[PDB]
Amino acid sequence: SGIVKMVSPTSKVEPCIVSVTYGNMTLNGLWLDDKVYCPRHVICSDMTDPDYPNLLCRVTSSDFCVMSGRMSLTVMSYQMQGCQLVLTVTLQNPNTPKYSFGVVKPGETFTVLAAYNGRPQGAFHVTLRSSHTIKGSFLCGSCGSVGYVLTGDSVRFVYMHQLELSTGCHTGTDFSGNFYGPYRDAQVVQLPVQDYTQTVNVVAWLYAAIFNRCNWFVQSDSCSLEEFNVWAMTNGFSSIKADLVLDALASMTGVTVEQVLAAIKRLHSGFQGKQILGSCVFEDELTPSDVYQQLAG
Amino acid sequence: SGIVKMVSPTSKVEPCIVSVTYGNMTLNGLWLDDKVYCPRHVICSDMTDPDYPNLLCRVTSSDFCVMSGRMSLTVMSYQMQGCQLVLTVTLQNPNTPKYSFGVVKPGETFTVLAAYNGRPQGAFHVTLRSSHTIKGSFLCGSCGSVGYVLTGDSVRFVYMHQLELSTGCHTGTDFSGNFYGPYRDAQVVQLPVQDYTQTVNVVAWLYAAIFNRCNWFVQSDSCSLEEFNVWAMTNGFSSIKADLVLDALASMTGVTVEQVLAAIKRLHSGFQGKQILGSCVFEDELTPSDVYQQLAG
Amino acid sequence: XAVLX
Amino acid sequence: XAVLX
Repeated sequence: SGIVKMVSPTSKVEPCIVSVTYGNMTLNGLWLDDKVYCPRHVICSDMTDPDYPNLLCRVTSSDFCVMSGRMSLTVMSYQMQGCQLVLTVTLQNPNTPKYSFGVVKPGETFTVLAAYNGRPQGAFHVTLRSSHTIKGSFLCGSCGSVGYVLTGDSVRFVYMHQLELSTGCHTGTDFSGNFYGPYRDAQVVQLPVQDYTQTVNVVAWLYAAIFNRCNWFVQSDSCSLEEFNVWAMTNGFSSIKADLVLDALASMTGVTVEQVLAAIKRLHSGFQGKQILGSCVFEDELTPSDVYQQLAG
Repeated sequence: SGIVKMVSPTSKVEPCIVSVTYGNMTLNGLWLDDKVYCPRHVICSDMTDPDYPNLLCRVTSSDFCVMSGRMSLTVMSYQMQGCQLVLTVTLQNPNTPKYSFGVVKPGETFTVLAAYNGRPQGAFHVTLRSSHTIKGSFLCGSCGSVGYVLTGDSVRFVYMHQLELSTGCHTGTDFSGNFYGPYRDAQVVQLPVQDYTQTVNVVAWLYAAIFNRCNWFVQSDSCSLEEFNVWAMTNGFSSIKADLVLDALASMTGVTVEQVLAAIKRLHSGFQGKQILGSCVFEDELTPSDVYQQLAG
Repeated sequence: XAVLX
Repeated sequence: XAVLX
């Protein structure tokens, strides 16, 4: 049946993408109801480490250029919240979906809708690392691209891109303005913290392999959950908790979670020429629910 | 700045997805203008190798229940074209985007909008192999899911899922009703033909690596394109033709196409434990245009 | 052997 | 050193 990195449909997020421009700088925003969320560094031009409290008082609402496609919105008021600006506009967005705000935890996934000049160009699958970073694809002009999850018919916005720590390593803010991890909206040295292999995802990826007729790593030995965590702290692996989806996967497959955990520690020492779903390394970018919907739905 | 497999935004395709029900079998369809395209396998029920010209005689329009969302659509007449049915419905689809019908060639990528019961569930990036297959993720109910390409504001529909040849290997029909590759909508054994690693995509992926720190594989030796094709016959690689986008990528990075081809041959025999964008194997699932738009846009 | 989806 | 996007 095959397994891929899937993304959520973008049809209810796309009509909310807008372009915010103050001074010389343009980035992307999210237009929900009568509000427009965007990163606060749209008012800097000061480079390096800005002084956002004092820079905000020269700011006047009429120097923001908000563009939904080719319609222009006007700013009544604004508000600095954390490291984002919440702009109030004249018009309620007529394509607002039922939406909430959330915070993803390490291991969990979401869809990033990459935008430039307030125009969506594509979407991709991302996993929050234990560094509180994501491995995305962003260039200049991409700040303000939102990360969201579809919870059926509603959108739970969770991410707003702002920063690139290292090559291929990105982070941003939730929609309360707070950065994921100990980072801030300044061009200061910010090396990411220690990262770990997301074990629950690697377990779910291996159950996916068993569903796809790839079970040569399954054996008789088992490793407990609490005995795995002891081993994980010293070999680059995250903690694992009980998971209903992992139990569902474990029943459908006929092999226990404890057998997969024991298979992981054996395969940490190399795959020995052979491949798991055409891979040489552990795949930890698919949560149990991501693996569950590509095996049952 | 990171390299991922991206997907086209789905806002123009989602409003076109319908469910088609005959007997009790339900699959998906595509609604454009007053036509609805869906696999002819919807009129079978009797397993194995159906007699489609014989089954058509008993089928009448009143036994199709096409629904867009909760709205019911009335079928006037129908027409079997190749391995698809073109159903003519009463209603002119009000959300029909500007569209065209195309045919993907091996190595070119597109986006599959996976649907169940006429309801979109997710989308993913896929690449047409030399075997005229794709590495997708489908289950029961997924036939009729469309694959498309975004071209400005236009949608070029190219794919209609129909068949799973083996574990993780799929194929289907263009919108003229013809299968990709020498396959057919029958439950007989059709294991895919020989596949090759898409060279043009591997070249583009290495240019992405060069633009993203990783350029250790670049050396002064060079292998011409036509000298590569004679080597590619016997090392599992496809033939390569000159390419502006590769020329543009070559001009940006300062590395000729012939240097990348020579680097491909040396790395066909081991990555030496080193990694290219965190990978230990070639990536042939990103076209030159996919790579260029994630390097510039 | 091929599965019709 | 981190780049503001």
